[PDB]
Amino acid sequence: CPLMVKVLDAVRGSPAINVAVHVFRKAADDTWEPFASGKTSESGELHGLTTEEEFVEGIYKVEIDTKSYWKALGISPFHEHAEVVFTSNDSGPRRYTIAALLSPYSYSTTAVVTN
Amino acid sequence: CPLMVKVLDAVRGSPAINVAVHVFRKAADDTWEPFASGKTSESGELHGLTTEEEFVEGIYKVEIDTKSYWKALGISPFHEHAEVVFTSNPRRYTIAALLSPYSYSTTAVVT
Amino acid sequence: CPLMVKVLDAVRGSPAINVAVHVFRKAADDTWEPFASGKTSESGELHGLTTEEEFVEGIYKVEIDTKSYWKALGISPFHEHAEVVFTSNPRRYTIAALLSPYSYSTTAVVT
Amino acid sequence: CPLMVKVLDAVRGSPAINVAVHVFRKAADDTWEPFASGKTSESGELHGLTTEEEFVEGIYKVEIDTKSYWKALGISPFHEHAEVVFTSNDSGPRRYTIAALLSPYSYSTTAVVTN
Repeated sequence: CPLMVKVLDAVRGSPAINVAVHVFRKAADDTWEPFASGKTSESGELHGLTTEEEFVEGIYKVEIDTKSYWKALGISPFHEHAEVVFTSNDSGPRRYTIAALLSPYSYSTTAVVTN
Repeated sequence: CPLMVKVLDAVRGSPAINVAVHVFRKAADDTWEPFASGKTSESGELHGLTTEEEFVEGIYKVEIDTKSYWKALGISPFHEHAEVVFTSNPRRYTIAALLSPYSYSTTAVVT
Repeated sequence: CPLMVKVLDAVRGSPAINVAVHVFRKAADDTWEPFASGKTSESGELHGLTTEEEFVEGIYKVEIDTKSYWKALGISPFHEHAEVVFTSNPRRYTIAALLSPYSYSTTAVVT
Repeated sequence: CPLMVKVLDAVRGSPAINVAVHVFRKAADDTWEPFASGKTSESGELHGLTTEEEFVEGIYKVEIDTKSYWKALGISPFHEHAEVVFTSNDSGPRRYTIAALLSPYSYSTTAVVTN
């Protein structure tokens, strides 16, 4: 698991469950092409997005469908989605956790890169 | 205005208005002496807490009454308050806070 | 001033000065049309991006060039940029962002 | 494990390792009395702070010694520590995770309350 995504709900203080997540990789023509996707589990985590063989160096976009999460709960959101864009780098053994903390009109995201 | 507070509401996408803020200073007997207090304005800002003369060196605690804010809004909060503790020795301090019911962030802007 | 951006630096405790910001609007062909751009001032604020006439309904993307900011500071950043995507239909939007090398937050203040 | 604390470093994108954490509970005279403490592990997590029998309803303060963390790394910090203050409530099965995301001049904290 070189790339895991964790999503939290700052209104209810809970994992954000069943949130769609799309990962894209930048192509040579600088377009976004689909790379992996899934939905967060009961724990707010999305594992198994990709493999080490597939997850080569490049520019990646993680798109979290926050609007659909909030609208299902009957809470009015501002953003279309949360977007996390980064270049991956093979510098020793590394696993990327992309955490997102969601509020209706705000989000924060952090990358935890561990050996 | 050596110490200013600005508070935003991450649920409503608005300034957090009429938020109570209390500032304490650590006294010689290691107790928290009341130093200043006020409420955020319609812009979410709290000016005029103190003066350059009054704002001496020391350890300060800024307590932002987030619980009463969420309760007035009709929302269940987790935290009792947001606390910001720092040492002063940097002329102007702005303590910014962003509030959600189960999360907050605070940043110091020192100019 | 219907769309404003404010950026803070969580490492230095300062406004994030001279940060490039680009605004795009989703076009009829589902491409991102350049809409407006500018740089944050010494206060970390970016005013004058657009006008009420120009800022029509639509889907907007605000891209804040965080990578170049950290690189100019001499710090290794994780993100390419901070992206904020929203639909407009609410008169004044302030997009606030708080930057760290491996984390950022963004909040919308709609007044 | 009814109370776990997780601390992350937003400058290096890593767990914040070996950070001292002190937990206090509010006494009847409204003083803070020591309740539990520890240091974060290699993963930035602190487990085993307390037991369900000990962790009764009340007002708790979690004090994270952020200043000592930053000073050891040679990065100048603003805060003395990060303080997280909350009332615990027994409403069904519950575990509290107190997460803190640290930067030299900023921190965020979130509570994740799971069944």
